[PDB]
Amino acid sequence: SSFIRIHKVMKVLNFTTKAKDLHLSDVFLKALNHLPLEYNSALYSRIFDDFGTHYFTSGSLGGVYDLLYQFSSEELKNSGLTEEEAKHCVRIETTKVEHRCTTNKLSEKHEGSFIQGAEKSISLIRGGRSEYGAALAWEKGSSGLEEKTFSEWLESVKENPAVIDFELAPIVDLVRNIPCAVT
Amino acid sequence: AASGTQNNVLRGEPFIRGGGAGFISGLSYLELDNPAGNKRRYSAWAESVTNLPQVIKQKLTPLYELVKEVPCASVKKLYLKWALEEYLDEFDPCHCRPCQNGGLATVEGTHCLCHCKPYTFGAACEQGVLVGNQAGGVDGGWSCWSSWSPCVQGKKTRSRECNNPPPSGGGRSCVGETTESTQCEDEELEHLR
Amino acid sequence: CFCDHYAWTQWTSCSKTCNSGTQSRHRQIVVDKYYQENFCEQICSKQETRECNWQRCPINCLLGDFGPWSDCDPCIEKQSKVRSVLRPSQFGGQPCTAPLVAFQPCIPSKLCKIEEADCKNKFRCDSGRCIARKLECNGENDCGDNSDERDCGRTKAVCTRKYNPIPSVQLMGNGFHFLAGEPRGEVLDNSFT
Amino acid sequence: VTLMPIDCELSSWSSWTTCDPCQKKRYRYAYLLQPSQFHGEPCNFSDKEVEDCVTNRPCRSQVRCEGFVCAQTGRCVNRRLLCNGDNDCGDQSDEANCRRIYKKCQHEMDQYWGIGSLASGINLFTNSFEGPVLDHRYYAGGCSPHYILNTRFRKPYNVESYTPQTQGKYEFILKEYESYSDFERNVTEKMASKDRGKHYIRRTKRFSHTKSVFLHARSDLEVAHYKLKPRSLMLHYEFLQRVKRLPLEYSYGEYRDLFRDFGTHYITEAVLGGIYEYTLVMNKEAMERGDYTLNNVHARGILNEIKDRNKRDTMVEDLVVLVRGGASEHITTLAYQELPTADLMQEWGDAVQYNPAIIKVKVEPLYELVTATDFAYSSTVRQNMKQALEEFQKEVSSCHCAPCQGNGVPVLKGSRCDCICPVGSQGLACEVSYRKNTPIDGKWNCWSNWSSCSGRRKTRQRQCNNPPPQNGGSPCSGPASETLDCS
Amino acid sequence: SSPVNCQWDFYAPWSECNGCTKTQTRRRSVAVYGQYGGQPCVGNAFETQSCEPTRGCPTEEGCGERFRCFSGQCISKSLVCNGDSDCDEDSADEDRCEDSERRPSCDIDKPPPNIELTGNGYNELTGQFRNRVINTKSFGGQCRKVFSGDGKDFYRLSGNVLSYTFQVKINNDFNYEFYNSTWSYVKHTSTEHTSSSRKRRSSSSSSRSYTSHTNEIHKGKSYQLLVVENTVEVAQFINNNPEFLQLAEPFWKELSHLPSLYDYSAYRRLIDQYGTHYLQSGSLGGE
Ligand SMILES: *[C@@H]1O[C@H](CO)[C@@H](O)[C@H](O)[C@@H]1O
Ligand SMILES: *[C@H]1O[C@H](CO)[C@@H](O)[C@H](O)[C@@H]1O
Ligand SMILES: *[C@H]1O[C@H](CO)[C@@H](O)[C@H](O)[C@@H]1O
Ligand SMILES: *[C@@H]1O[C@@H](C)[C@@H](O)[C@@H](O)[C@@H]1O
Ligand SMILES: [Ca+2]
Repeated sequence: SSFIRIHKVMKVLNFTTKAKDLHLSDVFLKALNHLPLEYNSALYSRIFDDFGTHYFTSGSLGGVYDLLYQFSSEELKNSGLTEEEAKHCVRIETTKVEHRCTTNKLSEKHEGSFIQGAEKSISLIRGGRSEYGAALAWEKGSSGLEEKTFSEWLESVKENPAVIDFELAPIVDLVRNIPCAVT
Repeated sequence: AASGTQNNVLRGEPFIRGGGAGFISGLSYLELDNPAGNKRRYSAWAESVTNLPQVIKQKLTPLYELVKEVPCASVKKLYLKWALEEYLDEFDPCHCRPCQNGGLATVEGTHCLCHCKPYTFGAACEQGVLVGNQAGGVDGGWSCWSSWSPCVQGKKTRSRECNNPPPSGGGRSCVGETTESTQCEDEELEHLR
Repeated sequence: CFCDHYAWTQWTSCSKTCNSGTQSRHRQIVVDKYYQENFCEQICSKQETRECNWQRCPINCLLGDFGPWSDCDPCIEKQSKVRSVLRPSQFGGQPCTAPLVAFQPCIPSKLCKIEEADCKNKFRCDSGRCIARKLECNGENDCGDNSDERDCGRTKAVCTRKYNPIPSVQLMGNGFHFLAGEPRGEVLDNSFT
Repeated sequence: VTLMPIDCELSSWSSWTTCDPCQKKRYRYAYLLQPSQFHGEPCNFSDKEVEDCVTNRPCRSQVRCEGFVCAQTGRCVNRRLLCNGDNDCGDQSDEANCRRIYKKCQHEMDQYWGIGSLASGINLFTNSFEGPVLDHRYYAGGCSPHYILNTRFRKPYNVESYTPQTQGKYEFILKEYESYSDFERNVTEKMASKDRGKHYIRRTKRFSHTKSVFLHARSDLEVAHYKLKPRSLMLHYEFLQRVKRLPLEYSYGEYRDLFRDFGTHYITEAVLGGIYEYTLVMNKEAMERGDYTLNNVHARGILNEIKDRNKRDTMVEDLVVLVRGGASEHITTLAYQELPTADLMQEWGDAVQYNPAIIKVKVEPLYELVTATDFAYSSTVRQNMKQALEEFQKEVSSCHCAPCQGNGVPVLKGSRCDCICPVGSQGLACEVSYRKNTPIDGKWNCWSNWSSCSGRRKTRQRQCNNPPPQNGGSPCSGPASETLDCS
Repeated sequence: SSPVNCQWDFYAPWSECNGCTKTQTRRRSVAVYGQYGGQPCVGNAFETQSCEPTRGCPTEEGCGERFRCFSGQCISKSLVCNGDSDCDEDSADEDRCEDSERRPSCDIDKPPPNIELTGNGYNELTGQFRNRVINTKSFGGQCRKVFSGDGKDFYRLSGNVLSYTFQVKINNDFNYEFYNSTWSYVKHTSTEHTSSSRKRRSSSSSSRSYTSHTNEIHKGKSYQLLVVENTVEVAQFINNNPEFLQLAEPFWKELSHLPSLYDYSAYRRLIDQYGTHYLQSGSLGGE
């Protein structure tokens, strides 16, 4: 049995958002203008279902690779040979004479084999571009990293990252310069 | 006297969604020497899916929530809501006496079809053999909801019997609450009129 | 030993319907000159055992009954009704299925106190966004509406070459939903120059 | 050949209708009592007759047009569609005398690949396409761009969506069986005494070997999904005009000849792509007998010796391949007897995108197009067309054909029936084959007419081809008797 | 199990009378659903007849200060001659405008590669996608560009959509399991005799062989493979809430023609075309 797990986290990019005077998304600014001036729990809750609760003040834009590979193999082997023999002779006389003999014999042979195997792999990729990410995710993983496939995927990640880690401020700090903003 | 036999059965069912039609027909074509599929063809498919994707995971909002900007919109919204509940009650698989061998069922309008799991077949899924990991037994199927109780103390109630089939031979029980209760319809009648 | 000389018995039904049971199968061993001589006692396995029903027991959703209809919003002409999750669903239990918030039309009972932008020296885009006056006739669409460029003379000097934006830059401007652990909607405009 | 060629018989004529208020005509027709088959006479002698009349009744046939009436086609285009730089009348009449042209389409645009095929009606009872019923060359305002890959397309007005849903099943089975048996039984016997003697031998074999292969490969490729608008469809000129020729009074003939030209239903939603199917069946046998003997006797003496040896072998193999959608070289190279290389499969699926077949359909019956915005007396045309559709389904269903031999499928092509043969038989009845038996599938006779009321009954007998003959296959899959309420 | 032939129930009481069509409809439930290959219910789950309505047919309401598109939908007068087809279906907002009054609304005219599939309906019970419910391409007079990077191309988003993103995720799962078994057996048996005698002269002798032998060979092989592989290429589309969504023209037209009373035969024909739900969010990719 053999097992191999790989996890790699790569950070091709790393950004910080301003502290003040940010320019807001059109669809967000529309929903903030639409909200009632008096409190309603349902209508204001719907902002969190649509836009979430916090925004990234800094983070790492990255690619992630995860692989598990797991192999089991079993063999059984059998061989056997056998022989058995018995022989029985007699003479009687008194003119009259008789002489006799008899035999019984056996052999057996056996062979047997049983081979059994299981292989599993599980892999996740985040970030990159689907042709190279496919090429890397498709690796059964029996030897761990194939550095050619991995380095083509990492060159994809530089062109199309995914989020890996982050720092947060609440969405409510952004709601600035709309009508009735403070309210 | 001497005798021998062989049987060999080889099956495979590649299924693909998304990607370009040529890449799909190339990748789904089964190499018996490499039945998982080839690195090159599969990577080409993964390129093409960037340009011909399909929705593969989704979160759902009920269709009545879109009734807007028409005459009678407020009333049409509630009647589409009740028609969804009536459609769900017409097509909910509880109307089907369930299939053997782990098969789900669907309502084909007036009719029940079994979706037999791999290499098991026939109308009840009685024929053939299963493949892969199994828990064994017969898992518990619901019978349909009993008809809704008439707004006693301002709320309806209904009950479901878990007896179609009853969980048997060690199979897992029916999933969901055995009973439900809800507010009445006076809000539609009074407020919208 | 050819341990396959004794049967592929059916696995006995899983001990638990959920939260990691186990199931086992035992060989139909008859001890004989074959079993004795071929080392069967030493190196066969007499019964196999494995995990089954590893999935945690399914937890169904329970919703509360709805609250009162809320104080009606004079600028929206609707009133809102809410209910609370008693326990969320998880581990494959039935989803809450019905809506968790509801709306009804209303005859309001107050005026609207909302105010116009009137935004000093700044430039009011057609969408009402008061962008910086430096961006009027700048030659890039800074209102999103193009309204900063509706009619202009010789526009100010845009950055000379075409340049692409940073890879995935709009992910830096999506909002994140901390309780669900995921991005939800574009909150910052990371196409703005 | 066991055949008798059977001639077509149409009925005696209907009585005439009384003269139509708006067509100024009268009509009579015949029912096909027996289709022509097995090279009987070609028949089709005019199934309908029509005459003129003097008219003593009023007519209101002019459904007005707030639009513009197109000069040649009579179509009512909405007045905003004039001078858009496009042919909305069908025969260009909307773009005459325009002081300027106001193009909406800023760019060049394709029609979606094959979108015009779906504009024609289907004879659902034979799955045959028929004449054009909808105008997918009409766009109204149009000119909102859609992209499949990098190509830009202009959506027809009648089409609600054409979109590249893109899916592929492949299914493979290779089932193989081998079975062999060998038997041998030798004997030897001797005697001598000092005179007399004997010697004798027998030696023998019986043997058999048998093999079977069943192989089946299917690719169901989908490349687009299509749905038609549910309402306000712009109909095709040739259909719009034959519907305006229909009598107000019910003559079956003039409604039947609409269905024989434009089909019975229209495609409201469809799944587009290609089928590749390949299926091989092989059976192989080898058989032997050997028998050898000597007898020798002495006292004067005699000898006899015999040898008998026999070998037999057979193989029988059938292959069927079926391809739908694509381009002619990919079609033929897949049509070829040897399973594809993946390169051809790739090129076939790539070509299926540009010429799809229809995999699955949602129909509506064609009278649902006959809306009062296009036709006067529309409700009486609808009710006639509904009744004709029931009577016609009872004519064009292939249950009328005499039974094929050799498990042939009879198809009623026109007033004439063709037995489409399976692989391994030939001749017009599928009679000419080397085979000792082949499974007959059961064939239904036509379903007997509605009897009485308070719940009517219809009956079927599986008699047209009885299921069991020559080691028969499956008895027919449908309801052997059926019932429906007056009210 | 036996085939079960389908059976209808008795007809239900009628629904209130439809003003616009001057009719009443009544329902008929399936009493026994057909099962195990038994015959389906022939005829219809409904019937409809003429009636004199108390309740009248409702009217449209007008677009007022908004621009009326030919469908009956209303759009803002800022979108007339925007240079985009801002009315769904057949634009009318673009009609007979001057070449100096038309302007480029945006640099580019190309949406993300299957954004139309994100505005489809969904049927929860059949699991199938259903026809167009949301207009996914209402550009709202805005040039909302995204650079992608999974394909190296700019695309234009609708003004409605909350977010659309091209971060990839690829998840692969492989399971392969095989066994091969072989047995071989041989047996041989032999039995023999001889005897000789003399008595006085007279004498006799005899001998024998008997033998039996047997072989068996047996094999079983099994292999199973499962692969489940998923790709996401637009790892999120997040559609807006119903207030800011723009409906598809033929969906809004069918909604307009809903009878304003509980005739389930009308609402079932919407649900059969457009499904039970709409997609609030999801991932585009492949499987
Ligand atoms: C229709 O049919 C009869 C048949 O005798 C004709 O003679 C006559 O013209 C009638 O109108
Ligand atoms: C109870 O629940 C569903 C909807 O929640 C119904 O559609 C089903 O038929 C059952 O009665
Ligand atoms: C029942 O349907 C109509 C009713 O007259 C006819 O085609 C015929 O009676 C059929 O059996
Ligand atoms: C199996 O299923 C649940 C629902 C209960 O019946 C327990 O027996 C166990 O978790
Ligand atoms: Ca024109």
